[PDB]
Amino acid sequence: SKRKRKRKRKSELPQMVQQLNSPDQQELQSALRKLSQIASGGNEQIQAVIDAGALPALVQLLSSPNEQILQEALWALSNIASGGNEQIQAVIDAGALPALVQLLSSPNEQILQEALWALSNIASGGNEQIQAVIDAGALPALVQLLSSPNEQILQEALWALSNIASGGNEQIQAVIDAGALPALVQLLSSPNEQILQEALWALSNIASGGNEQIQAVIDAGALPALVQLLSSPNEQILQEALWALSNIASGGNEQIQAVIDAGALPALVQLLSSPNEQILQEALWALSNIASGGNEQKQAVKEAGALEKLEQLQSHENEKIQKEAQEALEKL
Ligand SMILES: [Ca+2]
Ligand SMILES: [Ca+2]
Ligand SMILES: [Ca+2]
Ligand SMILES: [Ca+2]
Ligand SMILES: [Mg+2]
Repeated sequence: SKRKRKRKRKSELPQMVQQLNSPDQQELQSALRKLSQIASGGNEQIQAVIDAGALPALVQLLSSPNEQILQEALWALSNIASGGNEQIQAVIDAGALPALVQLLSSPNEQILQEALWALSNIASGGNEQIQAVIDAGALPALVQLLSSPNEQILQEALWALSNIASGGNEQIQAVIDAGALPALVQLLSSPNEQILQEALWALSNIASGGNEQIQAVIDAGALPALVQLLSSPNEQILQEALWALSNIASGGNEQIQAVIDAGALPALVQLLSSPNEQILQEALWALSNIASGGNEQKQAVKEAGALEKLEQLQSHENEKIQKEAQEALEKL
């Protein structure tokens, strides 16, 4: 009866590849601009760039001392990695990952941003593609960028970590093992709404894993902060706070109890009186997961005043809320 949620975020062509070897800098940079423009479009267009064999040339252009070339080579591969799971694999096979991981140590803010956006597109594929990013050694660098004073780099590192944490339990464990949780818990107190929202996204995906992955979040100290975000006037921060707690509540009775002990129930029951259907639906989802525990957890929910409001919510105009309230009462 427990629900878990994850969220991910994303012509003479064979001669154009040879044009990258041209001594004329206007010629090699024009071809590189065209190649990147084709890959920005649909999946079929990206596949044509693969067939022309641009990937080994683009991967070699990742060591170019020319910043204008490197910038466009990164933007082209980023567009190539925005495609399908198989197209992303082609970028990995080309040897992009060791070069991109080394590009994370670049003191060039433009290049660093361009590389993070490429790694985030590779991490938005399948679990085979995410594990490739992990095995490349991207995680120690991404966790280090969580302490960066550059708000843009910090946001783009969070983008990559949320995508890595959107994979399997082995992938989420890797993010935990890399030491991401203390840094993410620190970002929950941040006055920057953009940074807080990205850290809420990453933690919610870590919380979507197994009981052990959920416990890591609890031991990290995320709950007091998370319960306080349930009092936020910001609808975006609130939806993400409810998203993280629902995934923590989808764990075991020991995890569900930690949620109760953190003072979530008075806040969750209050959110049931919201005229905002999205907030009410997520508050319901979070309660439905708590009600999926033992008698000790069910008693806490009953004593919080949930029964009264859940009974009243069976008459709601929204059929999705009518259903959610009937499910939660049955559990109780
Ligand atoms: Ca240079
Ligand atoms: Ca700054
Ligand atoms: Ca602010
Ligand atoms: Ca309404
Ligand atoms: Mg530059």
